[PDB]
Amino acid sequence: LMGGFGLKHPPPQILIKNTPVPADPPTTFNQSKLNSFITQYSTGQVSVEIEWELQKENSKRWNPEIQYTSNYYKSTSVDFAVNTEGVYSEPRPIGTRYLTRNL
Amino acid sequence: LMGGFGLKHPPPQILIKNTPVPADPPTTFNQSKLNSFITQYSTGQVSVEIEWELQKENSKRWNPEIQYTSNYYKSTSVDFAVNTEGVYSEPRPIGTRYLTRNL
Ligand code: NA
Ligand code: NA
Repeated sequence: LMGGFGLKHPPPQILIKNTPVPADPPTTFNQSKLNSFITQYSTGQVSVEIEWELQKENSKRWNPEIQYTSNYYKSTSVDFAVNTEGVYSEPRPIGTRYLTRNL
Repeated sequence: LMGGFGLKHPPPQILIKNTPVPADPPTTFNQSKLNSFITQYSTGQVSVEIEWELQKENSKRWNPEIQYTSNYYKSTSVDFAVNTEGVYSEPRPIGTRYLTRNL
């Protein structure tokens, strides 16, 4: 309902975790689980490549269609670009239904 | 200068003409060229097929481009369609420069 493709076997969940690294333990044995760990975090890159199949348009509509377009006249900033502060932003929601089709 | 492609050997001129058909001539010989012809005209269909090579766009521009689009809101008629009188019309001139390219 929120939109999209419903899949019985969707892309799998990808779980990740930093392995706990004990800080020095006591010198004489104790049953209790360790609760003192070295403070750490991780970082790295991640890549996702997806192949999409397109269904080309085959319309005999004579007149031009509606199309998503960038604004023409001057503006303080560029839509879908960064700030003077380096902040990226999406000015508006962009749908998918521009071309038309008969029923 | 009016725009377009300059060709040393452009598509050839295609000339057409209805052959003159004499109306009855005099019964005794006369030097003069005939000047009395049967009234006629011709009609038929004509076809032109042209193959065009396209140079696809290869831009890394992140933000959307400007695009020619049909108007969104209601209107008395449809742009680039016929009249209630069956008259076709081109509401505006449509150029060719929407996508962008670096220098
Ligand atoms: Na835009
Ligand atoms: Na239009």
